[PDB]
Amino acid sequence: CDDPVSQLKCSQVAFDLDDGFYPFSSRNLLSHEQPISFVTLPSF
Amino acid sequence: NFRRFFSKFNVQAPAVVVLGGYLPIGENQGVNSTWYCAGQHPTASGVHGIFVFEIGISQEPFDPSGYQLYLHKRLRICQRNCLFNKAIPAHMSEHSVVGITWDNDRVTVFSDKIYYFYFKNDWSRVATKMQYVYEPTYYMLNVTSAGEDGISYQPCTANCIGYAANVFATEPNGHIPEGFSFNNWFLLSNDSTLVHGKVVSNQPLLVNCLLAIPKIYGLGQFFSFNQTIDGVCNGAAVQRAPEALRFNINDTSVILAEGSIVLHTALGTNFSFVCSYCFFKVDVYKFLAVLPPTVREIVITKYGDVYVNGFGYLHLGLLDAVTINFTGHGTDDDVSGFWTIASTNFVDALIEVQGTAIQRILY
Amino acid sequence: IITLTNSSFLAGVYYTSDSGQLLAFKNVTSGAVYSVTPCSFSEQAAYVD
Amino acid sequence: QHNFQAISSSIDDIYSRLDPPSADVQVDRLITGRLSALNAFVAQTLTKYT
Ligand SMILES: *[C@@H]1O[C@H](CO)[C@@H](O[C@@H]2O[C@H](CO)[C@@H](O[C@@H]3O[C@H](CO[C@H]4O[C@H](CO)[C@@H](O)[C@H](O[C@H]5O[C@H](CO)[C@@H](O)[C@H](O)[C@@H]5O)[C@@H]4O)[C@@H](O)[C@H](O[C@H]4O[C@H](CO)[C@@H](O)[C@H](O)[C@@H]4O[C@H]4O[C@H](CO)[C@@H](O)[C@H](O)[C@@H]4O)[C@@H]3O)[C@H](O)[C@H]2NC(C)=O)[C@H](O)[C@H]1NC(C)=O
Ligand SMILES: *[C@@H]1O[C@H](CO[C@@H]2O[C@@H](C)[C@@H](O)[C@@H](O)[C@@H]2O)[C@@H](O[C@@H]2O[C@H](CO)[C@@H](O[C@@H]3O[C@H](CO)[C@@H](O)[C@H](O)[C@@H]3O)[C@H](O)[C@H]2NC(C)=O)[C@H](O)[C@H]1NC(C)=O
Ligand SMILES: *[C@@H]1O[C@H](CO)[C@@H](O[C@@H]2O[C@H](CO)[C@@H](O[C@@H]3O[C@H](CO)[C@@H](O)[C@H](O)[C@@H]3O)[C@H](O)[C@H]2NC(C)=O)[C@H](O)[C@H]1NC(C)=O
Ligand SMILES: *[C@@H]1O[C@H](CO)[C@@H](O[C@@H]2O[C@H](CO)[C@@H](O[C@@H]3O[C@H](CO)[C@@H](O)[C@H](O)[C@@H]3O)[C@H](O)[C@H]2NC(C)=O)[C@H](O)[C@H]1NC(C)=O
Ligand SMILES: *[C@@H]1O[C@H](CO)[C@@H](O[C@@H]2O[C@H](CO)[C@@H](O[C@@H]3O[C@H](CO)[C@@H](O)[C@H](O)[C@@H]3O)[C@H](O)[C@H]2NC(C)=O)[C@H](O)[C@H]1NC(C)=O
Ligand SMILES: *[C@@H]1O[C@H](CO)[C@@H](O[C@@H]2O[C@H](CO)[C@@H](O)[C@H](O)[C@H]2NC(C)=O)[C@H](O)[C@H]1NC(C)=O
Ligand SMILES: *[C@@H]1O[C@H](CO[C@@H]2O[C@@H](C)[C@@H](O)[C@@H](O)[C@@H]2O)[C@@H](O)[C@H](O)[C@H]1NC(C)=O
Repeated sequence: CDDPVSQLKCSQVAFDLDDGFYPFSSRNLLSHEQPISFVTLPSF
Repeated sequence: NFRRFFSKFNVQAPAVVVLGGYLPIGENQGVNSTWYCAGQHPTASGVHGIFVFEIGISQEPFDPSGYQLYLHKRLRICQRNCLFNKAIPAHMSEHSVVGITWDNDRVTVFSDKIYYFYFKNDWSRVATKMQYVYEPTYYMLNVTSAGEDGISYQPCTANCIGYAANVFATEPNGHIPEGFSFNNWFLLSNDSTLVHGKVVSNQPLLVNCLLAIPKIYGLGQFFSFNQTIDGVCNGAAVQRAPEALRFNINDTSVILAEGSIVLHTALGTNFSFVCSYCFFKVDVYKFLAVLPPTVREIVITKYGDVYVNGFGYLHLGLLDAVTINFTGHGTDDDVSGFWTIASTNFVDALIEVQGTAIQRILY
Repeated sequence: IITLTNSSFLAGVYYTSDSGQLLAFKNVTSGAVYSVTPCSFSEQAAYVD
Repeated sequence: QHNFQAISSSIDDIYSRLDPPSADVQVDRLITGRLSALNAFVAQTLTKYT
């Protein structure tokens, strides 16, 4: 499960898939390293 | 001619608007007139404004401890004890109009700008040497071009107060009439503001009394959460105590004065509105909010709950009364209607919003 | 993803749809609103042969 | 909107409030709830299609 076609096959559980439209998730960033964002109201 | 006079009320060219307050009554329409073209030295009482050489304005008891006014052509506002004793330019076009109005400890002047002053006084007595006004009057401006041209002013009856889009004639049962714009009647929330949808919410939209106060005039008033609010009701009044009272204004400069909003709790503690970033001075300081660049609505309700622009910034103990001190407007776009105060009671209402503003309501 | 957006919502401090999900929030100090979007979006793969 | 008897309907909120072991139990409540709500939607569309 590395190839996007193989990723789709591993999304289901089957070595072959029927012709059709299969839901898919847009390829997110491979390296997460996600910055942290924090927003709250000003305090006294 | 009043083309120049109403152009001092800075209004956009293609906009038709409604004027309210102690304006010049006029020389020929209605009864009005009383234009003292000659130096007859008229003597009338109960006057709340004058328009246009000698002018003397004083309290009816003529208190030596009260400040009287004397304008001659120099100006002296003095008791025996002088506050202002100086000279002021007095040059104008023959068609230019200069007036002074006093009410609710406030003074408005029309010397090339809509000047506003706070001055505790009682100025019904007047002698002069050109007309008087005792009661508020109303005009319409069919402005079509900037400057003097295209203003096309006319006088009108009180019904024109319903022409302004930010005020309405309250129905006898307290319901807001259908078709109201709800231009700045944000739905109240302590949390996220709905963008688009419909909510059945308990909101203070059951209005008991609406005060359409002209923009050029401030307001110094005492409202109580146990008596019906005073003032001229715009529509059908409801003799009910306010559960909430909702202040709809144009610009933030009305509130920036210290002590503009004073909240009195059942304990008797006073919260004074302070800005520098708005706090409530307790007499300690309680932080209210970093005030948004455009304050359009302040709704204050008993149960200790103050909202700015429809957000739950601060919650307090059960209030019982409020005192105001609103300070006119910026004198750069006024009297395009009125800034209003609505006494309201909470009600379960179906509210539809798109964008962020109410568009239609159903009790 | 937080992107500065070009609307001018005057009321509230942050905004949610009728389903209670955060859509945008306002920077109170500046009055600018920022929209919040998912990091990834759904897609449909056409799988033939 | 519905938190199906979980701590909250925001799944990232659950993982912040709870430790990973108990969070898995809590998020599984809404996974079951959303899956059943998703199955109900499908079951009624297939009825429309028929
Ligand atoms: C942001 O947060 C703030 C703070 O959290 C919220 O402020 C809240 O605002 C709501 C109104 O929107 C307040 O609800 C009101 O509470 C009143 C308190 O009354 C007290 O005395 C009565 C005596 O009867 C007690 O019953 C109350 O105790 C509770 O009683 C029952 C028990 O379940 C509850 O259901 C009540 O809600 C009370 O909480 C209190 O001790 C309350 O009187 C008032 O009730 C009126 O409205 C309801 C409909 O909601 C009517 O059914 C009821 O009959 C009342 O209407 C009558 O009111 C007077 C009473 O004499 C009559 O003379 C009238 O003619 C009329 O018939 C209402 O429930 C709430 O208290 C308040 N919270 C705090 C902490 O102060 C903000 O809402 C929130 N922002 C938003 C957008 O929600
Ligand atoms: C408020 O002002 C608008 C704008 O027009 C301005 O004010 C008028 C009183 C005139 O002084 C105009 O010279 C000035 O630009 C008024 O709209 C215009 O009204 C006039 C008459 O009041 C219209 O002229 C007539 O209109 C009728 C019906 O439309 C025609 O059948 C006639 O043939 C003739 O054209 C004019 O069309 C109309 N529109 C424009 C662009 O001028 C408006 O009436 C006035 N009053 C109110 C209450 O809004
Ligand atoms: C309602 O609002 C008015 C307008 O703000 C309040 O009057 C203001 O009162 C303050 C307090 O004294 C005045 O400040 C003083 O100004 C003089 C200059 O005249 C200065 O020498 C003093 O050191 C002090 O700073 C302020 O000038 C005055 N406003 C005006 C326009 O004169 C009034 O007190 C408020 N009433 C209530 C009940 O809150
Ligand atoms: C008070 O209400 C008025 C309208 O009811 C608004 O203020 C005024 O709004 C007009 C319309 O924008 C401004 O006039 C024009 O602005 C445009 C902006 O592009 C400019 O190109 C024109 O030359 C003309 O100036 C007017 O300046 C403005 N008045 C001000 C800023 O004092 C507004 O809703 C309220 N005013 C404030 C200050 O919140
Ligand atoms: C929300 O809006 C506010 C208001 O604009 C933002 O605050 C602003 O933050 C920047 C960066 O911190 C400030 O820039 C200044 O640069 C000088 C140059 O060296 C530096 O000396 C200052 O210390 C400061 O960094 C800017 O002045 C400030 N605006 C203010 C104070 O009005 C804020 O970043 C925005 N975003 C949030 C709160 O997430
Ligand atoms: C809190 O404010 C109230 C006003 O509601 C003050 O009580 C009034 O103060 C004025 C001051 O000139 C008196 O003339 C009134 O007689 C007082 N009573 C009423 C019912 O208006 C009160 O003194 C203030 N207290 C504090 C600690 O600031
Ligand atoms: C508060 O009001 C109580 C009820 O009396 C009426 O209340 C409202 C509905 C108005 O109609 C008001 O004019 C009436 O007096 C009184 O019993 C109570 O004494 C009042 N308390 C205070 C401190 O004013």
